[PDB]
Amino acid sequence: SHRKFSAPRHGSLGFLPRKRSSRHRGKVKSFPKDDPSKPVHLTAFLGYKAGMTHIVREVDRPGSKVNKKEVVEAVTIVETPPMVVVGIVGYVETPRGLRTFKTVFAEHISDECKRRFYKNWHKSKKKAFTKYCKKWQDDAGKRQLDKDFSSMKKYCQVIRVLAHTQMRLLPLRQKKAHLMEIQVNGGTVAEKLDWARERLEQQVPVSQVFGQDEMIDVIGVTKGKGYKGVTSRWHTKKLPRKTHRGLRKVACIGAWHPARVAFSVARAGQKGYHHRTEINKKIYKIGQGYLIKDGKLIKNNASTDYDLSDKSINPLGGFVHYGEVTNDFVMLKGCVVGTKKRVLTLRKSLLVQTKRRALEKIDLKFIDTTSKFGHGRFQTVEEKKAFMGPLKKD
Amino acid sequence: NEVVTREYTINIHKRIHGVGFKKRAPRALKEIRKFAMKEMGTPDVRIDTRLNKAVWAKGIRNVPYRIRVRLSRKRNEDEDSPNKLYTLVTYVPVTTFKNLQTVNVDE
Amino acid sequence: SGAKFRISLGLPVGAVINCADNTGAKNLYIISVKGIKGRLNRLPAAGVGDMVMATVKKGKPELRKKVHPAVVIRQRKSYRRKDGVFLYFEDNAGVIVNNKGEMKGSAITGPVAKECADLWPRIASNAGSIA
Amino acid sequence: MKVELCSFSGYKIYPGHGRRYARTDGKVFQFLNAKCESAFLSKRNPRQINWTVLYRRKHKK
RNA sequence: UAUCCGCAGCAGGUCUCCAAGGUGAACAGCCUCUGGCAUGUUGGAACAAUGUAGGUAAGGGAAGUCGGCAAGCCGGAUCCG
RNA sequence: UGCUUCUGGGUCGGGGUUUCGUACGUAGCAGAGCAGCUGCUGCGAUCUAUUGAAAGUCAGCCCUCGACACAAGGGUUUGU
Ligand SMILES: [Mg+2]
Ligand SMILES: [Mg+2]
Ligand SMILES: [Mg+2]
Ligand SMILES: [Mg+2]
Ligand SMILES: [Mg+2]
Ligand SMILES: [Mg+2]
Ligand SMILES: [Mg+2]
Ligand SMILES: [Mg+2]
Ligand SMILES: [Mg+2]
Ligand SMILES: [Mg+2]
Ligand SMILES: [Mg+2]
Ligand SMILES: [Mg+2]
Repeated sequence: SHRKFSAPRHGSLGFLPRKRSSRHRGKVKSFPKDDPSKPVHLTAFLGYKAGMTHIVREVDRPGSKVNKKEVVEAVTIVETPPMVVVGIVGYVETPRGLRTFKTVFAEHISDECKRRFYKNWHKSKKKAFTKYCKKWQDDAGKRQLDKDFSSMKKYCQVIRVLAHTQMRLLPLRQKKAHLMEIQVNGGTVAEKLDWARERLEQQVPVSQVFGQDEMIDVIGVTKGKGYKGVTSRWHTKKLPRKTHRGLRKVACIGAWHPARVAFSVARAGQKGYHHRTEINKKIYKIGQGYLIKDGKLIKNNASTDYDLSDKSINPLGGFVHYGEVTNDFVMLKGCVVGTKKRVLTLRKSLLVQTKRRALEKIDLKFIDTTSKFGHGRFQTVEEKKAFMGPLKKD
Repeated sequence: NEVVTREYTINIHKRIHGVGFKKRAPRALKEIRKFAMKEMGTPDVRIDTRLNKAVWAKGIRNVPYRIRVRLSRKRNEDEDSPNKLYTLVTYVPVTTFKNLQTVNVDE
Repeated sequence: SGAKFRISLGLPVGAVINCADNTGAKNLYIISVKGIKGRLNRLPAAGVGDMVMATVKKGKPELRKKVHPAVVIRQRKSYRRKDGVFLYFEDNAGVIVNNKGEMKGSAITGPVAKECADLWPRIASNAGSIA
Repeated sequence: MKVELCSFSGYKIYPGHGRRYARTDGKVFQFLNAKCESAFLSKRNPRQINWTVLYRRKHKK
């Protein structure tokens, strides 16, 4: 007989293979589509999650209850040093899909990227690309190289540049860099190839990829949570207290006559550490890193034009479990996937965005930098000491 | 070079944080032995009864947060034993664990 | 014009709240909350500024044993104003109105939440204090 | 944004933190955190608790 | 809780004597001395799900359920009543 | 994920942060009062000063560039 009282499904079947990700960093499943009209540029970049923070701004949307009021909005900090480019890959489109035509690497590759090529760097003799790098200083090697470039120019359709992160500019424990392919979008294949090969082997910052007050997509792996039951992986209702053989279960696993149990019935297993992507995450700020000039270290990242203090983005005691954000960073709205210290892919929006909340201009008024390692009361150490006075230890 | 005595302070709070009440002192001894065999390169570590009493002084679930110990690596007297060197671990009663570096105490 | 945002609602069906007016009632017993679509095994609950159906459990006889429309004035559950503050009152209290927002009494004892005062202009006029 | 003072400890409350508590007789208070909240609800005099500002100012510390 | 009966070194059963200190109305419960013992037919490493035995939960307060089942509230003494 | 660019991680120590709430001792003509000796000496819960003090703080917090030792090792396989 039928289910007497209807009720919607628990969970979504669109994320069904609810298994551990085969990858640690998110892979861009689809890059933004190309058009030759726009100038050439990049479409994705890679950062690291640091922590979350308060923000105070003034809303500007007519007809709202909070028009020209001031609201607080949680934000996510993604520390993001400039990448460095090490290679170019061309793709040719086929009736069977899209296959790699040819790959060209740079003359000099840092040990940061070399570490990615070994699963035991301590024991290795570090021979990656040692015989390849001689193709660059040889006349025959370089003429074969430009033959490769011309072949890519006249046979390939989409161009992806290889870039890796700089792990020595981060407080993280690992020294093995992250390597990625980023699609070059813009003009024709010749222009894209010239652009990629004229800044091959050098650095690319974040402000050249993403602009302030823009809505992007975030890709990454969620937090792992181990083996979990149906009542927490699928959020089914708990059974009453009187149940004999356990109450954190789902009672009916299926009807009789379909003599199997379907793919759609909630079962216990791995929760979290899945690969996810979230769309429409808006950028409030692109802050530069600590820099040096005249022997004085300028650091006032979190300084707004309504505050005029010299506090940096780092709260007192640093970001918990992560460290200190000394180089460039971006500030997205809300929460992103993944835990602290997690690598995190950022990409341009796919769909065109013409809507009011997509075209609001963001002007910040206050950035809270109280200690997150407990209930913090003071924004800066100077403020703390001025309020408290001299201590015994002083 | 081989026969040598040094002294350290051990953060038992850190090394046994998170364990059950009835297993704290035994794991305190296990962690002390592991620390001794990691510092002095020998698998044979023996602990004085005075140090055992010091670790067990406050009971089974309340253990001192830090202990000052002396590690003495010395050659094994019983020649037929496979191990050439052993490490005696002794208790050092202190008043404050402040600014106490590891000290190369000499003979 | 501007609509009310979502708030941390904390008054399910069956909640008994105080009556902050001079109509003669002393308790409201919430029987249902207007505007609720519902879900399986999901108690319809009301936040501040919401209009509910209630009944009087203690009060003068002529206004007992029947259903009255009411508006929730204060709640003990702390709710988040979009300014970033979390506000909660000492008691859960409401007033009895008609179907179109006119209040049956003439004065309100105690403060009135800003959301309710904005949504119901007749409640705000008789509200002595606010927020 | 304006910065307001904790009704119990006298500390300085920033926009994101704290809670605000209105009584039946009006007289809205604001509290920095749940420690101050619980002390206020338990009806303790701030002049007697060492870590607040009223105590420090009345003892000239 | 191993010399008896129960197929067994079986959480069952099997008639009596003696009986310290403190708290406390008390041979109640809790801590100790005389006397006894080695955790009850094994140990080591971790701390997933589901369990068994305990706890705590904002706002509401039986709306749950056949049914307040279960848990929770109350608790001693003195003075009123 | 890490495992010699005098570099590295590791331990300990030191700062930052943060939790609770003002330590022991000493001094007080502060202290309901009581005892003794002719104002002093004793008992006395509590209070005041030293004292936002003392204690804890990554084991899954943040920086150290202080001290100490250690790290160029071991084993099993893989051929176009
Ligand atoms: Mg149906
Ligand atoms: Mg049963
Ligand atoms: Mg925190
Ligand atoms: Mg139902
Ligand atoms: Mg046992
Ligand atoms: Mg045993
Ligand atoms: Mg036995
Ligand atoms: Mg509750
Ligand atoms: Mg409650
Ligand atoms: Mg019923
Ligand atoms: Mg029912
Ligand atoms: Mg019962």
